[PDB]
Amino acid sequence: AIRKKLVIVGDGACGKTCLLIVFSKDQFPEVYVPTVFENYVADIEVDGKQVELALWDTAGQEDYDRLRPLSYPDTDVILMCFSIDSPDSLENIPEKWTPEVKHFCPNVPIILVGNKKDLRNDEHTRRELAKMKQEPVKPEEGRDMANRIGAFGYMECSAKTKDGVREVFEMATRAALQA
Amino acid sequence: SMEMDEKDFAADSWSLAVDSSFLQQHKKEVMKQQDVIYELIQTELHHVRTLKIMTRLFRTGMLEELHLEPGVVQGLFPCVDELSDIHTRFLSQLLERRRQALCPGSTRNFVIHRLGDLLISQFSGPSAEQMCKTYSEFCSRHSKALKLYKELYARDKRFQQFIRKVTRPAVLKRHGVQECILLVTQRITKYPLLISRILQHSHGIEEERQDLTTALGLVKELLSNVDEGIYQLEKGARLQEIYNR
Ligand SMILES: O=C1CC=C(OC(F)F)C=N1
Repeated sequence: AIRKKLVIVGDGACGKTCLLIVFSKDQFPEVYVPTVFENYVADIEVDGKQVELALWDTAGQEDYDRLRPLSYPDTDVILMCFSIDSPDSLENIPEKWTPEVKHFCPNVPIILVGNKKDLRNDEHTRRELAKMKQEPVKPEEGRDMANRIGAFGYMECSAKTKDGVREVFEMATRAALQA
Repeated sequence: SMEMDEKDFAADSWSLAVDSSFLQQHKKEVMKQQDVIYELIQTELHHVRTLKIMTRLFRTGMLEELHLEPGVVQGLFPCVDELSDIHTRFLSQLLERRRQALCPGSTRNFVIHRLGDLLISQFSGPSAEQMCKTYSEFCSRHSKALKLYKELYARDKRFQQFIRKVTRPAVLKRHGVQECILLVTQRITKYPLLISRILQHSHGIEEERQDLTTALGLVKELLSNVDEGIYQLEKGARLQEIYNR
């Protein structure tokens, strides 16, 4: 197997930690959801290629501009997360996270991932957002931002239901394999 | 890690570690607080263990089996002895607090009601100055350690055979040289996330909510200080490139 490195980035509310936890365990924990993610080395076989995908999180590093880039060296694929119940997390993707990722990871494929896709049809979520003249991120709005920032592709998932989770990581493996 | 502590922290949560009949006697809010306290200790046990792989398995193994130039092993594993001391002492204090709290006749049923004071002591005074000084030095030597590792693995045959040999067992899957280095750098930024969630379930005793609030502010100041003390060192750097930063 070949060794590939993945790093997930995005605002604190983007759900990056939950996504890494649910994929590494193949489960949304029934008893306790961990606060933090240490690291993990996933055994993945995509399109007949066997890969060891090392997973890394940047949660906790958001306010530390000199500690944070120490997670980037030799990254092969970047997952750039935002939350579908948070239009403000999407607006931060182009002029905050994108310039940083392109500088420390030049020529590294970026996959823009819309998380919490199950909250797009949630009534409590729609009621709360409507109070600040807002609504859940639309499918076309995610594609457009991914297109605009030069992302390799755009995907959606729900850490809660597991839907779309395996596909994101298999596609990241494929992106990490390309030259 | 030692078998005793591994078994005590083998469960995914505190609610699964204690006996069902003990768990049943507590309120939901207590269980929630104890699950986050358990995770902080369980991850501290893992952090110390990461540092023992670096000092005993990697560093000492290279000294006793390889012929490396003086200052190479130090360059690969900066501050590992100081870091191990800081975290083994902190883990000692956390584990003693759980031990004191055990019910008679039990090696697993406990409730930690006073974590705040221990956290204020760890992140204040001389021990805080030592953590700040040690991580400012470690994180500034992080990129140099990775580049030096990569250079050695690709050019030295016995170093490559050594790495492949000591990293072959399954329990070392996520613990290679570079993985240990990033694990250690990421550790400090995990503390405010764990402490804030503990504080979220520690409103029952006002003195405890206050101590946890103080501890959170202390951790953030330590982090802000470490972050301002970082400048990546580079093998064979020129003075001109440094003063034109
Ligand atoms: O064996 C696995 C582990 C994780 C997967 O992701 C799923 F949790 F979403 C799929 N198969």
